[PDB]
Amino acid sequence: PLQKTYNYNVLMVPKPQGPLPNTALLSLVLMAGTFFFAMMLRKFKNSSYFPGKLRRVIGDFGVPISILIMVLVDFFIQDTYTQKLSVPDGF
Amino acid sequence: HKVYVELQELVMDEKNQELRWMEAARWVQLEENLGENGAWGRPHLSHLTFWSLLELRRVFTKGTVLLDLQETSLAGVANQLLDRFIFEDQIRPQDREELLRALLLKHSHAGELEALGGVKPAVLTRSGDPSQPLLPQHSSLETQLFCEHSPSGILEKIPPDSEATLVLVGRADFLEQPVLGFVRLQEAAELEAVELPVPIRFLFVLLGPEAPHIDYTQLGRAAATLMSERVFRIDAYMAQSRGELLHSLEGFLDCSLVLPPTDAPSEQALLSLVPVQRELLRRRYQSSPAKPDSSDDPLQQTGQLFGGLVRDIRRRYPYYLSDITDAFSPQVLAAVIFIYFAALSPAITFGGLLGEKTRNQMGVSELLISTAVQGILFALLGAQPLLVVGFSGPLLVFEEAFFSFCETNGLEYIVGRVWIGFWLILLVVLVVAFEGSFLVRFISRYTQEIFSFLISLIFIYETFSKLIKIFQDHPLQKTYNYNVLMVPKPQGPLPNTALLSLVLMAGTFFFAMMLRKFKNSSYFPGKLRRVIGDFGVPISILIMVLVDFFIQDTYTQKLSVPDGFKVSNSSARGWVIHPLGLRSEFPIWMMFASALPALLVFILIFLESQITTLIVSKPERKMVKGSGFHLDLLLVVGMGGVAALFGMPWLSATTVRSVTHANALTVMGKAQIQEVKEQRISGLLVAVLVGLSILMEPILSRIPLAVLFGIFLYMGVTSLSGIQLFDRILLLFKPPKYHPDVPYVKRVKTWRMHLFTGIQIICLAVLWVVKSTPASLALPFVLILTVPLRRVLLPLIFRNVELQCLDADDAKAT
Amino acid sequence: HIDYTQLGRAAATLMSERVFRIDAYMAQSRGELLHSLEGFLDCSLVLPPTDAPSEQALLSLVPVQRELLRRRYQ
Repeated sequence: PLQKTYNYNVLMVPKPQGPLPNTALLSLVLMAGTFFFAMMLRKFKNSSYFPGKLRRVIGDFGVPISILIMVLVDFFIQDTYTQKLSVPDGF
Repeated sequence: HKVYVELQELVMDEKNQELRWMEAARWVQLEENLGENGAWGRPHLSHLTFWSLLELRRVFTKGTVLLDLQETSLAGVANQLLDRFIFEDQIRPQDREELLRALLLKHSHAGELEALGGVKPAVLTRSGDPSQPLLPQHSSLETQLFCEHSPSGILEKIPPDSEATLVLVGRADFLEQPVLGFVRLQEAAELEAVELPVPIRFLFVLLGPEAPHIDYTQLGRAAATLMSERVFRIDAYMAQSRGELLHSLEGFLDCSLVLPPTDAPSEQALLSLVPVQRELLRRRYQSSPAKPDSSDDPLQQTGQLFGGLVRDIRRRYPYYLSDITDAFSPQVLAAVIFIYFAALSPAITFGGLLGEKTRNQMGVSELLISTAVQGILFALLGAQPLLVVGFSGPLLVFEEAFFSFCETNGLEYIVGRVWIGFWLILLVVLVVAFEGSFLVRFISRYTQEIFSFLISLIFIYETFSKLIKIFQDHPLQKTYNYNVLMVPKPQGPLPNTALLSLVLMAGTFFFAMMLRKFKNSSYFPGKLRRVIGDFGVPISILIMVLVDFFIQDTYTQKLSVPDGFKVSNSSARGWVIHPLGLRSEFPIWMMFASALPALLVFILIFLESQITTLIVSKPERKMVKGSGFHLDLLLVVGMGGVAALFGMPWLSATTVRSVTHANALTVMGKAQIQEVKEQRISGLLVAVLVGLSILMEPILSRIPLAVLFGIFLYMGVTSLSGIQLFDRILLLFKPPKYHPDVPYVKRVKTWRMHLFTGIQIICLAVLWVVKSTPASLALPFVLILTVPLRRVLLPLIFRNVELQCLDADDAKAT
Repeated sequence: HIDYTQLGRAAATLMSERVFRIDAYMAQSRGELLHSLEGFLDCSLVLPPTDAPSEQALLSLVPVQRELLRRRYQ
């Protein structure tokens, strides 16, 4: 939640215990940014702005480009915590 | 001179199955028709169709004509006209027993119909019972467009001395061919089918069975518009036989003008059909003894002293009552609510910056008072009441430079501004005396587009810079300190401020974009849809203010205004400044040399205001009432000087605020710019609100600062529409296959337009670099140096037709 | 009641239309042409001699013509 003060000797090894400062809003920011980029590339696919070959090539790769952009954006931010993907160790 | 024409058909009522006569339209110089509601549509010009006139000619070639018959009642008319149709063998004698009762039926108006319930078309049969038509029917064109108080205006338009005509149209299955009767009475007669007290002279009867390419309503419309013309009516008043009517009918058809259906209709190519209709009018009135009824520059050098001021006053001030009255729409209220915040926020920002920059010699309250007074006076006495006065950036830069100079040389500051204001007053009086504003003529579209594009770009850049500053003040860290006192200003970073601000900005922009597009959709009833779409910005602001109000523990920067109408620094300043000296007396040489900065301030203010008035009042934005240049310049500069007398700052016309105001007060058609509401109430109310803003602490203290960033971005994006350099820059990327159909695409090759755009972009870049250079005050000069570039250098590279097609002075005509 | 130049102009305005020339390409007898001419003339508007201001009179026609041109293409 959005509070006035948090505890900062929280161990987040198994899972984040207690609230955290910037997770809730950064997550929303990332979702809205990814959605906006996907929609904008989807609309650019149908536009008439670039040469047809490169235009269609760029428009067909909209979702992976937006995913890569947002992954890099999250990679540049260091101190804020955001939930990540995790898979089992072995078969 | 002016006559009344009535048309009634024989139809059936929804109440009970029957037949009776109901009127369908009326003609006094115009057509008025009614729908199913019983309400009469707004009068309009009558438009003919091919089959109506053609079949009218065909039936008129074989029509019985009875001239000056002496009757006053309807039954004797019926008897004599049916004897006439028997006489010339137009109908069989075994039909008369039907047709008599066809005629002797009731004739009711619209007021009876609501109790009746409404009517629908029906056909006479041989029996005497209504019946449905066999051939299919289509919805009428005039009722769909026009129908989907009045009688007082009908009796007002009609002169008291007039006579009327009536036409009775109907379908009857027991006939062979359509028949026509045309009777002119001996004397005027009152008839019980017409409730109006006017008498009747002429009478038509148009009957027939059903046939293809014949619509009896359209035929009646043709007959009525035939009767309404002045010359044919005069001929019928003097007609003595049938061939006279035939020749007059041929003269009527000869001076008719028919236009066919096309592929893509337009208005601009259609305006070239004015003179040929006039010549047909003249050739039509060539045959008539009667005669038909219907047969300046804002900037200009005049040979008189002060000519421009008087010209603009005489041109504008006659519209004052309309300017007062046109403010009663709610769109004006929405525009007021928008521009209030749009003008209040930069006022506060510049006030705080100037107070912290000049050691609080001038602050927020003085700027607020100046904005209020200089808005009120300009809205009350102005020639163009759509301008928005306020503080700018270059004025702040000049204040910075002058304060640095006065700190270095060792003189006072608020005292020298008084002499600067005096010199400004003298200079503007001298300039207005010699009408030296005609030089605005030389500023072409080039500089206007460059200036507007640069201004909007700087606006967006500064907005994003503000956001990045907010992000810089409260970074994203792993731990914060929480025994922090936030009473004077937030010390240290905060957890959720930086991201909540961004969320609010994006939310305001996104909601604004959701409502602006819904305004143009087709999703709700038109009235409520337009009402909701016109209030988009205040609705989004209210929603987000409530959303922020629900969140309790997170901190967000809010709006804050001074406590009362007090001076910024009460230690060294007063409400009035003594010109001779505040603390130490002022030197003489500075008194005489203060003219040098006054010239630069005058150049800045003049350039900005005149370019703003040029951009705002272009012919393309459907601006009806005239706009004045000399009066606005005189008012602005003189009032700026008088405000500089009191130590308060001078103001100038703003580009983005004025363009946003003008765009907000525009009613658009389903797109085409239908019209633009020009009035003086909006600016006056905005100024009064900015003045009283200091008394609205509890409401304003709850509006977060991050919401207005979304509105600023929305404003910056919307103000970017009309720029043509922006369109030509967008065309730099599209392949030449998708280029639009404007003249500058077809007339010139592509790689020449690209060269033009590149030159203009280089000019933009040079202006930007000079703006970043510490020699920023030399920005206006460089700008006017783009004017010679257009006059000399470009004709050395391009050709004349390319230059006329690209740099076009009018948008519609190129 | 015959002027050959205006009759030729009317023929040219016939030939410049889309749907009429499409029917002329699809024509195989005189009946189809007569039917297409009937359909073309069914969607015209005639202007009587009026003393109104000419620009306002000409600008009042626009939505009527738009509705007629929507009806013709059906």
